[PDB]
Amino acid sequence: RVELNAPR
Amino acid sequence: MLRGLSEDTLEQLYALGFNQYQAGKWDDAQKIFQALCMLDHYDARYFLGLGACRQSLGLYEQALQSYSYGALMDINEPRFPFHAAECHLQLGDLDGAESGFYSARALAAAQPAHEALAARAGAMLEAVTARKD
Amino acid sequence: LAMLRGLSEDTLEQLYALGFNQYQAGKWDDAQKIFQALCMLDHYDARYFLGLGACRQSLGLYEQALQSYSYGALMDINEPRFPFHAAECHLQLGDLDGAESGFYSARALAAAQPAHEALAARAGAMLEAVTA
Repeated sequence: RVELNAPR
Repeated sequence: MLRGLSEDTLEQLYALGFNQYQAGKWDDAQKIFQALCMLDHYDARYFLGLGACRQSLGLYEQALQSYSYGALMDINEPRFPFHAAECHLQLGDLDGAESGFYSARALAAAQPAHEALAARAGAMLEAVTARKD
Repeated sequence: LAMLRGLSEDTLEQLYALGFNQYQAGKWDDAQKIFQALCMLDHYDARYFLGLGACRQSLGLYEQALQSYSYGALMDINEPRFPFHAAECHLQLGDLDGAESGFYSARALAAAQPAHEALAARAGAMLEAVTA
């Protein structure tokens, strides 16, 4: 649904 | 009791929350993001995360509060008014959704990374204007 | 605490693994905070109190570790690692009556457990150290 910033 | 964690531990905790989100574990992801929003009042990613979790659980008014603060933390990020506009729509608030999709299109138009979102924001805006008219 | 209440099994475990991971990385006060949360939020689990007691020892908080190991022993009476590490703290605290007891008890528990067969003589050797 929402596209979150990728971590690492 | 978690106050004062290093950035590197916060980063791993954000990862943990993101991963629970990707697996549709929205209640758990919400709690991790809510923790991080307490630990770091300025990192827009955490408010995007909290908002997205609440949206997926149908908590639109609480999703709007998180998105609204997030948008204060990164005035260029199109995701905030865009997903806020979705929540306004599910609440039956056409004027709020029109405003959000309008802002989202403007923010997304200014950034090449956000070309797909700009087109979606324009499509949604057109849809909403059609319903008001 | 209040808010972080009610996480799933899988999330708790991943949180535990992050604590451990930060402990293995030398970030002991971050690990400590993670372990204390786990001790408070989840139902009793051996590894939490051992993890927390392990952090506290690395930080020279020998009294606070001893609290963690003593709660552990209380809730898990067949686990030899609690009195063993508690004895270790008793030593740093200069309490050789305390140390002697924990090593003695650590030794006795491990001898009754095939998986802990090696551990029984770290305890045994440490026991002979104390009685002198």
